[PDB]
Amino acid sequence: PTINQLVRKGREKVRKKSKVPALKGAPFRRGVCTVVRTVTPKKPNSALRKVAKVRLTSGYEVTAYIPGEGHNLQEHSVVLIRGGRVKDLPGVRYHIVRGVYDAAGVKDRKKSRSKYGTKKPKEA
Amino acid sequence: MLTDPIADMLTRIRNATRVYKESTDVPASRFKEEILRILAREGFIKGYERVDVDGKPYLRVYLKYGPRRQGPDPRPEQVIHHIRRISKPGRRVYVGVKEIPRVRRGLGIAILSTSKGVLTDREARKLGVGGELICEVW
RNA sequence: GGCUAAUCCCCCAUGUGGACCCGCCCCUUGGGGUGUGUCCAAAGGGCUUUGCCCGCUUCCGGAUGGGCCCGCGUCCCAUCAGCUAGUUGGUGGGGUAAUGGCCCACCAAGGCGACGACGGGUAGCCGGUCUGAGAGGAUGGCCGGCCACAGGGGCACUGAGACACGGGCCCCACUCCUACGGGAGGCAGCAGUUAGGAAUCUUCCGCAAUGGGCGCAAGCCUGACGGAGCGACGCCGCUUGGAGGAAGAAGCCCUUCGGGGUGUAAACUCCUGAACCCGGGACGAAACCCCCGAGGAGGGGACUGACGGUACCGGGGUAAUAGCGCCGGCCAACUCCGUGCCAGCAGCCGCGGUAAUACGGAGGGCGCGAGCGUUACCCGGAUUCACUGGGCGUAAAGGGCGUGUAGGCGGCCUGGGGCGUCCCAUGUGAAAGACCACGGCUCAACCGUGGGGGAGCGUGGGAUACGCUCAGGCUAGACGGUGGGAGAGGGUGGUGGAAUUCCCGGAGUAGCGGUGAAAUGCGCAGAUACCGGGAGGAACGCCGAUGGCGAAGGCAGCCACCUGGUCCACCCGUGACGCUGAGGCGCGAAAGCGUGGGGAGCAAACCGGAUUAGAUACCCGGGUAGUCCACGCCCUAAACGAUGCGCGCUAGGUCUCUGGGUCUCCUGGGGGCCGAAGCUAACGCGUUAAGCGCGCCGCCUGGGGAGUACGGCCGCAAGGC
RNA sequence: UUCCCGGGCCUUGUACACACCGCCCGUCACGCCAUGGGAGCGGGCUCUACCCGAAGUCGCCGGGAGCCUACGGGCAGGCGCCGAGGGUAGGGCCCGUGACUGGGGCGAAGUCGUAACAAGGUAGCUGUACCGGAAGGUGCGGCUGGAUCACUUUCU
Ligand SMILES: [K+]
Ligand SMILES: [K+]
Ligand SMILES: [K+]
Ligand SMILES: [K+]
Ligand SMILES: [K+]
Ligand SMILES: [K+]
Ligand SMILES: [K+]
Ligand SMILES: [K+]
Ligand SMILES: [K+]
Ligand SMILES: [K+]
Ligand SMILES: [K+]
Ligand SMILES: [K+]
Ligand SMILES: [K+]
Ligand SMILES: [K+]
Ligand SMILES: [K+]
Ligand SMILES: [Mg+2]
Ligand SMILES: [Mg+2]
Ligand SMILES: [Mg+2]
Ligand SMILES: [Mg+2]
Ligand SMILES: [Mg+2]
Ligand SMILES: [Mg+2]
Ligand SMILES: [Mg+2]
Ligand SMILES: [Mg+2]
Ligand SMILES: [Mg+2]
Ligand SMILES: [Mg+2]
Ligand SMILES: [Mg+2]
Ligand SMILES: [Mg+2]
Ligand SMILES: [Mg+2]
Ligand SMILES: [Mg+2]
Ligand SMILES: [Mg+2]
Ligand SMILES: [Mg+2]
Ligand SMILES: [Mg+2]
Ligand SMILES: [Mg+2]
Ligand SMILES: [Mg+2]
Ligand SMILES: [Mg+2]
Ligand SMILES: [Mg+2]
Ligand SMILES: [Mg+2]
Ligand SMILES: [Mg+2]
Ligand SMILES: [Mg+2]
Ligand SMILES: [Mg+2]
Ligand SMILES: [Mg+2]
Ligand SMILES: [Mg+2]
Ligand SMILES: [Mg+2]
Ligand SMILES: [Mg+2]
Ligand SMILES: [Mg+2]
Ligand SMILES: [Mg+2]
Ligand SMILES: [Mg+2]
Ligand SMILES: [Mg+2]
Ligand SMILES: [Mg+2]
Ligand SMILES: [Mg+2]
Ligand SMILES: [Mg+2]
Ligand SMILES: [Mg+2]
Ligand SMILES: [Mg+2]
Ligand SMILES: [Mg+2]
Ligand SMILES: [Mg+2]
Ligand SMILES: [Mg+2]
Ligand SMILES: [Mg+2]
Ligand SMILES: [Mg+2]
Ligand SMILES: [Mg+2]
Ligand SMILES: [Mg+2]
Ligand SMILES: [Mg+2]
Ligand SMILES: [Mg+2]
Ligand SMILES: [Mg+2]
Ligand SMILES: [Mg+2]
Ligand SMILES: [Mg+2]
Ligand SMILES: [Mg+2]
Ligand SMILES: [Mg+2]
Ligand SMILES: [Mg+2]
Ligand SMILES: [Mg+2]
Ligand SMILES: [Mg+2]
Ligand SMILES: [Mg+2]
Ligand SMILES: [Mg+2]
Ligand SMILES: [Mg+2]
Ligand SMILES: [Mg+2]
Ligand SMILES: [Mg+2]
Ligand SMILES: [Mg+2]
Ligand SMILES: [Mg+2]
Ligand SMILES: [Mg+2]
Ligand SMILES: [Mg+2]
Ligand SMILES: [Mg+2]
Ligand SMILES: [Mg+2]
Ligand SMILES: [Mg+2]
Ligand SMILES: [Mg+2]
Ligand SMILES: [Mg+2]
Ligand SMILES: [Mg+2]
Ligand SMILES: [Mg+2]
Ligand SMILES: [Mg+2]
Ligand SMILES: [Mg+2]
Ligand SMILES: [Mg+2]
Ligand SMILES: [Mg+2]
Ligand SMILES: [Mg+2]
Ligand SMILES: [Mg+2]
Ligand SMILES: [Mg+2]
Ligand SMILES: [Mg+2]
Ligand SMILES: [Mg+2]
Ligand SMILES: [Mg+2]
Ligand SMILES: [Mg+2]
Ligand SMILES: [Mg+2]
Ligand SMILES: [Mg+2]
Ligand SMILES: [Mg+2]
Ligand SMILES: [Mg+2]
Ligand SMILES: [Mg+2]
Ligand SMILES: [Mg+2]
Ligand SMILES: [Mg+2]
Ligand SMILES: [Mg+2]
Ligand SMILES: [Mg+2]
Ligand SMILES: [Mg+2]
Ligand SMILES: [Mg+2]
Ligand SMILES: [Mg+2]
Ligand SMILES: [Mg+2]
Repeated sequence: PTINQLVRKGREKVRKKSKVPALKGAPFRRGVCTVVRTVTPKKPNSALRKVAKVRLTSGYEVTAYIPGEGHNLQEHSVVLIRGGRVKDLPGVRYHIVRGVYDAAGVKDRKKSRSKYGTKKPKEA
Repeated sequence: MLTDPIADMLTRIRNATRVYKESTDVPASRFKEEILRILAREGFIKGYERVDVDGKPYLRVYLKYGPRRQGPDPRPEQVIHHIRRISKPGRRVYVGVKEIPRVRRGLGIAILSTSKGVLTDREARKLGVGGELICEVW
């Protein structure tokens, strides 16, 4: 474009939309579960994966994945959630942190405990 | 009409150099003549002269080239590789003494215009004067 | 209701002076000087008391701090376009330290606005911080500067100073007391509590230091501050040992069963000695004060330490926390077993359905370390909003075309000015921070000192090449004169031939029509075919094309009239009068709409016949709107050369339209083709550029959703932007 | 050597590359989300007109209805302008809910068909008009992004 055009209209600054509506620049969000379900994946894969309907203190209600080999989640269970999405499972914009509140960490995982929220096992 | 007589000249030079022409004709002016004086002093051209075509004044600029080369495409290396106008109509480029650029690590020159007249980059640097930056040539 | 003191209030005098009206002088907005008239001062107290100290009154000036005015800069939405009513300005008043429409009367109708007003959304701004090569982008916590607020709203007093966080008044909500009439309360001060929340501290020590208020002083107050505590929240510093140690213990893991791996790693040997135990114990602290001197200068003496028995010094002195992510590719580090599209991993490409280096475990390995990953957010890579630093022939993107307002841009020469631009000097650019050098805590972090800088603007001076402006001039751009030329350029009116269809007439017979093949249909009221005559509409065969005209749409028999655009020649005239062009305006194929007319052929819909599994279609027979004309609307498109306009430069060859010429050929303009250089991702473009450059307009930033939803504008409607 | 099957060479078109037993369109039906219109009913803001209007400055009265007085006046008190706020009516905007209802996306793949890519079987695209279970069909006109020298006939 001509210089004068840039003098008049000028360049446009691109915006960015949040993929995590926990609002408040939220690192995490606390919420109470609604249901506990099993969702069928899209075309690329086949499996039974554990998700949950969660109402949030922010006022939002969204689905959240449940990592780990096994878990315990009831209807009214209290759960802290974090950002990040799940690609093979459309509609899930959030992850559930384990080891927090009513969500217990996975049992007997000795490789990576940190992300799955397990304490260091007893010594030899 | 001609929007930028300077740019017209320089572009004609670029063209003529691309086709390895002998000389080229440019409309006569004091500015242009001075710029060509700077061009001749640093040896980017064989030289110039005042000529008359039809009933109108012109300037014959004799180009400059290198020796014949080897392999395919016998065309000799351009003495002037790249030349481009900087200041333009609608955007004027003005630089102070400390704003004066340095072309190709000194391997090339910059043509400016000050109140002391048309100068090179090193000339304007030594005289310590800023002005309009007309174009870059290397 | 009553007594009473004073630096409380008042009255009179004193007029160094100042204040006000009027006059004069100078200066120039209300600055200063001066004259008469008028008006104005006041506080005492303590002494080491008859001399000093503190304080008071008036005026001038300085210093400090601040008010008001102005130039410039200051986010997002144009689906917010008109906004303003004391609003804009003036006269006269009120108010204030002072201008102001701050406030009030009267008069006028002005003021703001695509250079983004008003409206909506959002946000304390800055010194700086983070990132980045740079430009820039984002951010405004801590420290510092300014602003605003003090439960929500509003108002004044006091006073130098407030529209006043721990002052006052009222209204509103809430809490508390109430004898129910009424009052009390305002932690966005320190700490602490509650609630919210992913989440942020001790209801601590101290007036020693610094600073602040009062006081002659002693001194008092000070959650300002100086300190400590809690929190790996961040940065920095340090320890968990150092050395000697077998081809190499065990255990474990691979294994070609030979061996290899963990690995000098450990045991062990020796040495050092974080932690802890004692001893000594700091800088920060010398002033205010007292003495001499003079209550000055100078000299001398004395008191005072929250941190804190802490920093540190000296002596003794134990081998004494390691964890976390990852190991398919990006990306550095591999094997065994388990699992079998299950369980699950994931940032992207993806892994897993029997032997997975991707899941789970194990061995081993890599990265980092008192930390390591995850999520969220910012810059980056990203030249992906491109000033540096991009694009629009086919990937996203040329506006349908023209006219032309604002705006942007400016041919050659001479001169003035010196707004832009450039230079010197000066003022500002606070401190901290950032950069450099030295130094203080054993170093670093941190701190100190000093040095170095800096864009931007103000002021004074200087330069005049370019830009600008004024003065004058030139003629290559452009316009015009004269003389020629072509063309389906456009409007009005008239007119001609061929053919289709219908009517009339003659002649004439058994079918014509139509398909892949048939049938519907027409025909004994006599068709098809032939001839003659008439009617009427619509389109113009050969010429005619690879052609021409127009700005685009588009334009085709011929005559006349009205009229636009354009090419060439003669160098004749004017003298830069130019290019572009947001908005506006006009034009704008076909379809469609309104009114009226006209209607041969054609033909959506539709009435039918075939074909087919079905045929709401392709084939066939009919047939309305429409097609046409008049006027008024509708603004769309593959409105395409998928290439905005104007100018300059850059090999040619070939075909053609048209104009001129010394007419084999040269030249000017237009339309095609092959192609130098060059450009292009390729195809391809290539003097008709998409090449080399310039000026200006429009437009693009992944696909789908969707040219949809909603809003606004235009239209009768359909719809369009 | 026209046609049926297999095959070869050259060329042309392609939206095919597990390669025409290919790809691919849409109505309807099933699964899952978000969204528009929207009567009606709540809530909020703003604007105009009228009306009520506390505190407080300012303004007037301040008198044989009050108090102090050096008689000059002052205070109290009263009235009034403005005014926070409140009410009425009207207008507009935002926000919540909302019966009914429009279309959309993704997915699991069912249904009627063959639309589009080879002349995709009537070349396609297109703006517009009308009609049709649907893709679509046809009329007017336009474009080359159209092949080629000149009955019909689905799907995987
Ligand atoms: K006097
Ligand atoms: K004092
Ligand atoms: K002294
Ligand atoms: K040890
Ligand atoms: K496998
Ligand atoms: K593995
Ligand atoms: K693994
Ligand atoms: K990013
Ligand atoms: K277009
Ligand atoms: K033509
Ligand atoms: K090439
Ligand atoms: K329309
Ligand atoms: K052969
Ligand atoms: K193609
Ligand atoms: K009285
Ligand atoms: Mg799978
Ligand atoms: Mg993420
Ligand atoms: Mg009394
Ligand atoms: Mg006197
Ligand atoms: Mg006097
Ligand atoms: Mg007196
Ligand atoms: Mg006002
Ligand atoms: Mg006045
Ligand atoms: Mg005044
Ligand atoms: Mg805010
Ligand atoms: Mg703020
Ligand atoms: Mg960058
Ligand atoms: Mg940097
Ligand atoms: Mg804070
Ligand atoms: Mg509060
Ligand atoms: Mg005071
Ligand atoms: Mg204040
Ligand atoms: Mg106060
Ligand atoms: Mg308080
Ligand atoms: Mg909580
Ligand atoms: Mg103190
Ligand atoms: Mg002090
Ligand atoms: Mg071993
Ligand atoms: Mg060792
Ligand atoms: Mg020792
Ligand atoms: Mg020892
Ligand atoms: Mg003495
Ligand atoms: Mg002394
Ligand atoms: Mg590797
Ligand atoms: Mg399993
Ligand atoms: Mg993992
Ligand atoms: Mg396996
Ligand atoms: Mg991985
Ligand atoms: Mg960038
Ligand atoms: Mg650019
Ligand atoms: Mg690009
Ligand atoms: Mg395109
Ligand atoms: Mg165009
Ligand atoms: Mg124009
Ligand atoms: Mg103009
Ligand atoms: Mg010029
Ligand atoms: Mg100009
Ligand atoms: Mg100047
Ligand atoms: Mg300076
Ligand atoms: Mg500084
Ligand atoms: Mg040092
Ligand atoms: Mg410094
Ligand atoms: Mg100056
Ligand atoms: Mg001069
Ligand atoms: Mg002139
Ligand atoms: Mg003529
Ligand atoms: Mg004509
Ligand atoms: Mg008829
Ligand atoms: Mg007869
Ligand atoms: Mg019959
Ligand atoms: Mg008969
Ligand atoms: Mg007949
Ligand atoms: Mg033309
Ligand atoms: Mg055309
Ligand atoms: Mg002449
Ligand atoms: Mg003349
Ligand atoms: Mg039209
Ligand atoms: Mg029409
Ligand atoms: Mg009509
Ligand atoms: Mg009609
Ligand atoms: Mg039938
Ligand atoms: Mg038909
Ligand atoms: Mg017919
Ligand atoms: Mg020619
Ligand atoms: Mg030509
Ligand atoms: Mg040619
Ligand atoms: Mg070519
Ligand atoms: Mg080439
Ligand atoms: Mg190629
Ligand atoms: Mg667009
Ligand atoms: Mg998108
Ligand atoms: Mg999008
Ligand atoms: Mg539309
Ligand atoms: Mg064959
Ligand atoms: Mg052969
Ligand atoms: Mg081939
Ligand atoms: Mg087939
Ligand atoms: Mg009233
Ligand atoms: Mg009142
Ligand atoms: Mg009163
Ligand atoms: Mg709703
Ligand atoms: Mg079709
Ligand atoms: Mg079709
Ligand atoms: Mg087909
Ligand atoms: Mg057909
Ligand atoms: Mg077809
Ligand atoms: Mg087609
Ligand atoms: Mg159509
Ligand atoms: Mg039909
Ligand atoms: Mg057609």
